[PDB]
Amino acid sequence: NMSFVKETVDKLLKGYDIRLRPDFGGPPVCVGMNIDIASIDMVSEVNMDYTLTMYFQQYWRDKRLAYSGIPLNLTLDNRVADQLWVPDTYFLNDKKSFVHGVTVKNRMIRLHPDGTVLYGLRITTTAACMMDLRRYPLDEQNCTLEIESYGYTTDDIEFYWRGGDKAVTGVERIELPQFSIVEHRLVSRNVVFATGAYPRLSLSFRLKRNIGYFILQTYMPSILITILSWVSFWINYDASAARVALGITTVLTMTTINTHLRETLPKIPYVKAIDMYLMGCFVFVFLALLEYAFVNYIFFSQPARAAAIDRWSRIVFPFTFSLFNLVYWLYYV
Amino acid sequence: NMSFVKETVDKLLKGYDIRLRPDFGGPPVCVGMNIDIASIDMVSEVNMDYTLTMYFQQYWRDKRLAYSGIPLNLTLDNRVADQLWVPDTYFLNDKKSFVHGVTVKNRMIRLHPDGTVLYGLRITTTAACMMDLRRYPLDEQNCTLEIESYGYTTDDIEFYWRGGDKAVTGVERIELPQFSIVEHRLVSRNVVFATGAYPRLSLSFRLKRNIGYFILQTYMPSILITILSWVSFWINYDASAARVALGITTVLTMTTINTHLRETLPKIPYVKAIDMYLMGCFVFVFLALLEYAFVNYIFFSQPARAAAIDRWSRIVFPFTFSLFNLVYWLYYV
Amino acid sequence: QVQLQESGGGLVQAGGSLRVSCAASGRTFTTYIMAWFRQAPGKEREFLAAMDQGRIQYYGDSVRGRFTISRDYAKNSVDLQLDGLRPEDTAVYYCAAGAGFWGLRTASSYHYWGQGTQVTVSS
Amino acid sequence: GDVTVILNNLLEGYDNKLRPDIGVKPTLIHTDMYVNSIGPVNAINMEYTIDIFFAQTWYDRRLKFNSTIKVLRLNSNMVGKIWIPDTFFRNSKKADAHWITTPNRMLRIWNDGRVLYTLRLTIDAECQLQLHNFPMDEHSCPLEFSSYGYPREEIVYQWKRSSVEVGDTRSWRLYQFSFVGLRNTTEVVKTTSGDYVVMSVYFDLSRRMGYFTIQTYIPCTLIVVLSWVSFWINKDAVPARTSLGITTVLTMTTLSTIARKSLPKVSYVTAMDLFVSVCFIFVFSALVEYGTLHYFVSSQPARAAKMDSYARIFFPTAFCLFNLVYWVSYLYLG
Amino acid sequence: DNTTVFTRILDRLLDGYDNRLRPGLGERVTEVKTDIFVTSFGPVSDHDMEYTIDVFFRQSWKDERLKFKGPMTVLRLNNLMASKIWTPDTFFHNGKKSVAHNMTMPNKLLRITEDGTLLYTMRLTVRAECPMHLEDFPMDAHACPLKFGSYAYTRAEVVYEWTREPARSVVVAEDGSRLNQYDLLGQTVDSGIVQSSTGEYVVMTTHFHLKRKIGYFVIQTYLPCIMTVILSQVSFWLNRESVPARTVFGVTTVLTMTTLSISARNSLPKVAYATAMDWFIAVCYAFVFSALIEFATVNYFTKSQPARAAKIDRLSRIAFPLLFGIFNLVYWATYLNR
Amino acid sequence: DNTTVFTRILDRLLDGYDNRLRPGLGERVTEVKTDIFVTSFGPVSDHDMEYTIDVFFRQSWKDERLKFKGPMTVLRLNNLMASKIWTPDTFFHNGKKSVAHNMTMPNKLLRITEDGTLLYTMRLTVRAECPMHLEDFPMDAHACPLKFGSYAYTRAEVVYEWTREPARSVVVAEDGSRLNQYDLLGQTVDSGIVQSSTGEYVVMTTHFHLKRKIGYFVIQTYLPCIMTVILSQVSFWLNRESVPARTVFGVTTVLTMTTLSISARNSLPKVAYATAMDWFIAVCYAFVFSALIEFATVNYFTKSQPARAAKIDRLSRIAFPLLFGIFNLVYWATYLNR
Ligand SMILES: *[C@@H]1O[C@H](CO)[C@@H](O[C@@H]2O[C@H](CO)[C@@H](O[C@@H]3O[C@H](CO[C@H]4O[C@H](CO[C@H]5O[C@H](CO)[C@@H](O)[C@H](O)[C@@H]5O[C@H]5O[C@H](CO)[C@@H](O)[C@H](O)[C@@H]5O)[C@@H](O)[C@H](O[C@H]5O[C@H](CO)[C@@H](O)[C@H](O)[C@@H]5O)[C@@H]4O)[C@@H](O)[C@H](O[C@H]4O[C@H](CO)[C@@H](O)[C@H](O)[C@@H]4O[C@@H]4O[C@H](CO)[C@@H](O)[C@H](O)[C@@H]4O[C@@H]4O[C@H](CO)[C@@H](O)[C@H](O)[C@@H]4O)[C@@H]3O)[C@H](O)[C@H]2NC(C)=O)[C@H](O)[C@H]1NC(C)=O
Ligand SMILES: *[C@@H]1O[C@H](CO)[C@@H](O[C@@H]2O[C@H](CO)[C@@H](O[C@@H]3O[C@H](CO[C@H]4O[C@H](CO)[C@@H](O)[C@H](O[C@H]5O[C@H](CO)[C@@H](O)[C@H](O)[C@@H]5O)[C@@H]4O)[C@@H](O)[C@H](O[C@H]4O[C@H](CO)[C@@H](O)[C@H](O)[C@@H]4O)[C@@H]3O)[C@H](O)[C@H]2NC(C)=O)[C@H](O)[C@H]1NC(C)=O
Ligand SMILES: *[C@@H]1O[C@H](CO)[C@@H](O[C@@H]2O[C@H](CO)[C@@H](O)[C@H](O)[C@H]2NC(C)=O)[C@H](O)[C@H]1NC(C)=O
Ligand SMILES: *[C@@H]1O[C@H](CO)[C@@H](O[C@@H]2O[C@H](CO)[C@@H](O)[C@H](O)[C@H]2NC(C)=O)[C@H](O)[C@H]1NC(C)=O
Repeated sequence: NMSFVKETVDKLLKGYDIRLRPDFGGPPVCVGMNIDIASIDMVSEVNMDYTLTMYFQQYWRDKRLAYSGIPLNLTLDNRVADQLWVPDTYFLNDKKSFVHGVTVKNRMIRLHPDGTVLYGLRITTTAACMMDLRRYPLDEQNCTLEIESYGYTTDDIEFYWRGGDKAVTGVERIELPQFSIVEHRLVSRNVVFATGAYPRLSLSFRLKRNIGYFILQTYMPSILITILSWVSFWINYDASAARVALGITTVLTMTTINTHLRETLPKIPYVKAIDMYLMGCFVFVFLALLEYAFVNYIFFSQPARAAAIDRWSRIVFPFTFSLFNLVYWLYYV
Repeated sequence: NMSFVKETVDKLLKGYDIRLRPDFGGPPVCVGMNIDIASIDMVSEVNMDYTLTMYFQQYWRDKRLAYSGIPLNLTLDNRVADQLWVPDTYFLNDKKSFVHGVTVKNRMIRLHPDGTVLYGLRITTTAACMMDLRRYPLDEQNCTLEIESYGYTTDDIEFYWRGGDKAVTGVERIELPQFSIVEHRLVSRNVVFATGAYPRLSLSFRLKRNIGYFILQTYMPSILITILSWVSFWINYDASAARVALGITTVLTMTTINTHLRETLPKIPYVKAIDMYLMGCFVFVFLALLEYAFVNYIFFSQPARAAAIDRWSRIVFPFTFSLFNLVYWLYYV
Repeated sequence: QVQLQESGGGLVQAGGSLRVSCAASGRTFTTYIMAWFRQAPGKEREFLAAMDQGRIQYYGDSVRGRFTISRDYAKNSVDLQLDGLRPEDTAVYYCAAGAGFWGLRTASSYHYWGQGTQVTVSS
Repeated sequence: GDVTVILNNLLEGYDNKLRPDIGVKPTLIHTDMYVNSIGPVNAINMEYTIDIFFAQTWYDRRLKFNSTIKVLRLNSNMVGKIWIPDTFFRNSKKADAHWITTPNRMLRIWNDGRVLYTLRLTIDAECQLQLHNFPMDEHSCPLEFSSYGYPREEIVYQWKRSSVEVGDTRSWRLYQFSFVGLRNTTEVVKTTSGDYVVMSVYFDLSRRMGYFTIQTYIPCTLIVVLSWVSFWINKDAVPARTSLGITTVLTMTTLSTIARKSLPKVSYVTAMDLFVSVCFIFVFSALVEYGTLHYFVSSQPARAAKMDSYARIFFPTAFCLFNLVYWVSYLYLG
Repeated sequence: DNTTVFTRILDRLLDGYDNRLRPGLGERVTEVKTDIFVTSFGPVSDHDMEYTIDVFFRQSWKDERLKFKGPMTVLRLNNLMASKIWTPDTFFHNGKKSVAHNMTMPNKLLRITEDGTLLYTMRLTVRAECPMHLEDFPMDAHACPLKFGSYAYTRAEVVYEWTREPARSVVVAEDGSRLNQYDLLGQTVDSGIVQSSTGEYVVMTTHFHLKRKIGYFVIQTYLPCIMTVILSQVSFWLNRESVPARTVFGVTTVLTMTTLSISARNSLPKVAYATAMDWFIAVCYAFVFSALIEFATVNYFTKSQPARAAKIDRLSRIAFPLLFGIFNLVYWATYLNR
Repeated sequence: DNTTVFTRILDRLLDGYDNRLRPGLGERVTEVKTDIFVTSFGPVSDHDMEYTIDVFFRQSWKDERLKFKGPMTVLRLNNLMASKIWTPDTFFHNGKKSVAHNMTMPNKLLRITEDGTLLYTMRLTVRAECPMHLEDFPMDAHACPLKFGSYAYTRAEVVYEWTREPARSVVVAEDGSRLNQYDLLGQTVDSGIVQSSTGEYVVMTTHFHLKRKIGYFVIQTYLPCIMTVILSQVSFWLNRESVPARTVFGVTTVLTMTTLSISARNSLPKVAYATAMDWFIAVCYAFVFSALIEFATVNYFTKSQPARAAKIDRLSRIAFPLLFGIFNLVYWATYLNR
């Protein structure tokens, strides 16, 4: 029974030409695609890309591979893939990708009596997507993956999603440390290049960034330094060393925060929301030290007006800082 | 002349079975090994590995390759290595290695009239060794390299060092920027795994870390800050702001030193000698500030007792600190 | 708060399908292992089935081929299809979620537990 | 046409496992090198990058032919079919050939049997750097190559008339160093498997100081002057002079950290570490000077009055003298 | 002639042999027995939620097509020959990027017995995914899995089993542990079934149970924060008239707490929730903040109600150490007992 | 029916075919038509003096040895036959390590027409050197080249030409810009000859013009420095008895300028010459330094010649804003125009 299978397979591969597509010169060959996403990780702002691991399946019919007499689907050793014709599928926005090869190359070939071929691969790819970070970190992103045929046109090959909107599975099981997947979408269209038309499939995800990390790591230190800058208003004006030391140490701490965030955050040369918030806090502590500049400048000629300025500053600064926070969060959430 | 050599080589390689070891089914084949070390670099504490470049040579006898009539040692093109049996040698603790290939694959095959084969390879490998840093930066490390046969037992292959203690050369020409090689050693033993006994050769080095960098870069600032914390004992006790500012600023400076060292040295999460020294200095300046807190607490009712405590602190603190330094620089040096 | 509410159960006539569900609330268990346990009257607490994040299915050696586990990750739930029920299957079925530390087949490794659901088989 | 017949007859009866004149005389190889660019020098890892065109010429009696065609110009498709010397670079840490869009190899054969083989290489070569005089250090970085398997009795290398050529030396990626010149030599090295001919090329490099001057020397000088600013501030401004002193100490430490980030972790003192440490000593002594002045105001007010006047002269004088000795020693005496 | 006899048997075994078909195709299920030897359990990365492991992978199956008769009963095979016969296509489900070592030669071994049994061993380094719950950081424990199975053959064609009892089928070397921040407690071995869009497959699973070492965070973060809080409460024992002294004291202990908090937070990975250290640091920060508010209140009430200010300082000298000790008791009893 | 005829053609074309010889060997000069489609102009690295580009590389040439007759006037083949024919050995002269993509198949296409004209297309990621003169940083403009030609064939054997008019032979996608900090102004297309020791070669050149974006340096460096200079001259309007206010103004502006200078110079590429930002920061630093020297002078002459000290303060109140405004006008007029 095994010798008959060996004979049938060697019959199929005898005279088989790898350089010719199925139905060469006639109607285009239709290829169906399935993607089973296993994990998404390393969404890099600096590199402007993301890493995706998936199972990529392709289904197509080749009449030259039809066999009879065996009521079974033949899963063959993946090295037989080098003896057959497979589509020249590629990813348009892929920067670096590879096929896993432990313990062997993660590839699958399966045959059916009618001639249908199933071709599976386990692929890890780094795909590039542009990120608009003007609203960072309160931003939404839309990252895609483009699937196209390198050499054939719509007169030779056609792409469709096998199963409709159910062709891609596994998104609901993905957990991202900093993002949360909101939606995914499947688009089929053709791209008219200079060499002719090209079938293309597109898979897109929309990501919404999480805020808890930035709240506990970025915004709270600046808020606390701003609140600490109000301690000066409750200190006696003759304590020059204490108020000067408080003012200049809060200035140095805010400067150190802004400079080191600029050193660690990705170099994005346009105004983001975090730079506006940090600059606003720096302005608030600048005005808090400038208020004492006025008081020190006028506490001898008009000590009562300087005391009234300190008393009103004890109310205006927390109130104006809460008004700034209210406007910032309304304008960004 | 040349045609005779070509005839002899084609006769040698005709009917040669590469799947069979020399003396297959009989006495084990003896393999002698030499290593010539070119350089050692990038001894990484973070990754716990080191990089080695070497000329690895193996020496065995295969009677299937004996030839007569040519009084020469035939050095062949290295691609003939793909047509000959070579040992399945591997390095147990290797993480990543490769053979150089410019301008061609750095490989050598040399034949001798009696059938002896010399097989050379230029290899750069990254080997992992466990490091005990509890005496850091006064530590001494022992990093090895394991050599074993992957699929042969002592019934089929044996290892020995060709040349006795001269088998490894080039150790004295290794210049590590942060270590000096005190000694190296050669061992030969059989590892008893589940599948059987496996021959093994081991080469180990002992590295001693240099201390001059850490004396200037780490210990001196801590020592000088600790001495500066003693300045307050010679200041009038009615200057509370000066002695409080000095004490708390020395505490802040010691914290700054500790966090800077936290950022600069590799993350090795267990208690080392540097942590014990920094903790001892933090304790000394903590007790000096607690002493001033006690003096300021008692200086009104008992001025004489407070001045006597300060006078005795001017003796006890330098003496206790010198005893602490003596214990430290004796338990490790 | 986090609550594991269980549905289904009841009584069956020594056979037929019986799909017991389990809905979670207050925390998303996508990255956790969700399992099912069984407690016969006064007897030991027994592991039945479990499914991790990768959809790997584990079963006890007594219920293999009879009980089928599944998870609805979108709705953050888990179901157990009981087929070929027997009188010995009358017990209280529990729903659990955990990280499986020191063993996913041990009951002492699950942080959250359900309130139970009686399944009675009549012959 | 007939070129295919020539190639087929040349490759007929050819054994590429044997070098030309294997049992008669050593094979003489003439080597040439054109340097496209010398990439950045990595002092931390003590290595440098170089991109070259490497050419080799030798005689093979087995490749003679007669025709009206003088030379057969071929691509890399025949490189694997004839004998090629197994030249390698002895001090190379990582080297590779270029394969875009095709293997960058050219092969030319003349009717007398002469073979020219050329390929493009990018090499990361080892260069041990002595950084005692950093950033006023000079180095001669080598590039050595030989044969891996053939001893001196089988393969001999030799430089041609124009050995190493360089084009636009100004179109390179050397920021820290300036290229001086090159030399090429020949030596015989004895190993455990025989004696081999080794060919070496040395590139002389002198470091530029403008970067370390702008980043380190000038800021440190200005910080020292700023610590001298405290001597002209009224002694009653205790908070102002204390904040100035401690902030200059913090700035000195901040600049001190970035001094060694461009160097490997050598355990000897460099000229930069000495300069930064002396600046640190100057600001340390200026702050101890203020601590002494503050303490003496109550005890010996006249002495504290004279202390700042003396410091206004001694500190700039001692720092100018130190800079004079430092730069004289490191620029005119070594 | 013994070598020629052996060569003939080698050149005869593979006559009519197709390596594109598994043994027993269309007749029975190919049983694969598997065991793992761990030579080094490499570093665990909490940032990337992944770990490295170096293993010897041993597989065993039966192929009737490879029976032979000869003087020996066991054959060791060169790695060139091991690629001519059918071998299982085992892969790791949660692997990220694995390496099969071939220095200086492929680290594969294939032994054939006379009855037709094949033993296939290889050396691999596997980087796998270990998702972690960090709510209890740095007092957390994790179970890092390792799952493997057949990529192409369904459970109707190929099944996997452990060579011995599952506990004794995965063996770790004595010096295997190469972990600087974790303590390997043990492993549990299991086996399940998965279903995909292509069929149902058998999965073999192993879980390694890790517990994080806390001494580094105790000596690096917790102790400096506790000492800073104690220092801030020392200010209560300074005399009231030293207003600049106590103000510099309080504001510098506040700056010390801020510096320690930022240093500690630098080590932590970017997680959404709050760890146990986030709560410890927030409480210490609130304690030093309240100590400076307390001194601001005393200074506000000084020179007008000295009796109340003295009573506040006397009660604060008791309440602050008491409240901090109670907080430490609750903190180190809620998390150390999990 | 048709496939048999197509395969017999494919098995007939390469009868007595030598891919080691170029078309028209010894009869004419092979002409290659070249065009590029830039899918994405990748990042530009100032530190490494290089850039990345992802392109479709299209080459057309005529080979009379591959004429065929059949109903299909055009035949498109994947990759096995295209490696059995002669293709130009094009390489990039200034190109560094480049990548030819291999997922999921070799990204190569070969088309043949009835007359024997061949079209060869490939997808590449070219990483090339772009020497830069950063004297005008961050107000600089650069022209990064991309030069390619034949490695082994001199201009007497192979010559390159653009498929269309040179402007229209290089095409950039509208979405193919990946420049965080640069604007792609345009490109220039050229052809020429290079001379070596092995002969003369044809080289095709393309230059991409880039302009750096300055708003980042304006908001991060220039504005804080201008504000710090303004504060330093604000100090001149406070009464001379207010020693703490003017001293804190002076020393805080000095500390701010020092911090800004350190931050600013830790982001530039390591160039050993001075740029425009180095000069701007140096002048702002010298202005706040002279402002603190001016206060040191006022405090020195106070209590002895208050009239001279007041006259010095008044003249600094006039000279400093005017001099700083003139310095800014000269700086910006000099650099923005060039
Ligand atoms: C441990 O395991 C690892 C693997 O895990 C193993 O490493 C691999 O080792 C094998 C050898 O065992 C290597 O394979 C060889 O690679 C040679 C070139 O290497 C360069 O290119 C590699 C990529 O190859 C692609 O590109 C080249 C052209 O540049 C092309 O020839 C290949 O087919 C291939 O092209 C495919 O993919 C591209 C896309 O990438 C497609 O566009 C294309 O359509 C096609 O699908 C690359 O990986 C290499 O980089 C590695 O290595 C370098 C050091 O070398 C290192 O610096 C890097 O970091 C990296 O590690 C490198 O850039 C190739 O020339 C060899 O092919 C020879 O030989 C074979 C075997 O005999 C033969 O079948 C071939 O036909 C060919 O014969 C020659 O080739 C000559 C080339 O000039 C040619 O002139 C001759 O004419 C002849 O070619 C033919 O000859 C016939 C007969 O005469 C004639 O009819 C024809 O017309 C034609 O002329 C061989 O493939 C593999 O590259 C290594 N991979 C890696 C990652 O290292 C390691 O060795 C193992 N160690 C041990 C100890 O066991
Ligand atoms: C991230 O960002 C990307 C990019 O913006 C988003 O991708 C876009 O998604 C939308 C929504 O799915 C896409 O629009 C759809 O496009 C398809 C394809 O149309 C093409 O192919 C058709 C054949 O299959 C063909 O008929 C079309 O030709 C028509 O349209 C062109 C438009 O120029 C016109 O010139 C022709 O004359 C024709 O009129 C075309 O070639 C299309 O089928 C969809 O139609 C739906 O919507 C229309 C109304 O708009 C409705 O009438 C239909 O019945 C149907 O319901 C729809 O237009 C868009 O193409 C995607 N963009 C790209 C570049 O691919 C992605 O969604 C974002 N992510 C997330 C998560 O949102
Ligand atoms: C071939 O190699 C052998 C082995 O290296 C050479 O024999 C050695 O020659 C050296 C030099 O004369 C002696 O010191 C050794 O004692 C010899 N070895 C033995 C085992 O006798 C031999 O000379 C080489 N032949 C040629 C022609 O180079
Ligand atoms: C590189 O080597 C070549 C070959 O030895 C040198 O060329 C000869 O050098 C000697 C002096 O060593 C002269 O006497 C010859 O006239 C040179 N021959 C020539 C130039 O054809 C060459 O000088 C070396 N390059 C150096 C040293 O920079």
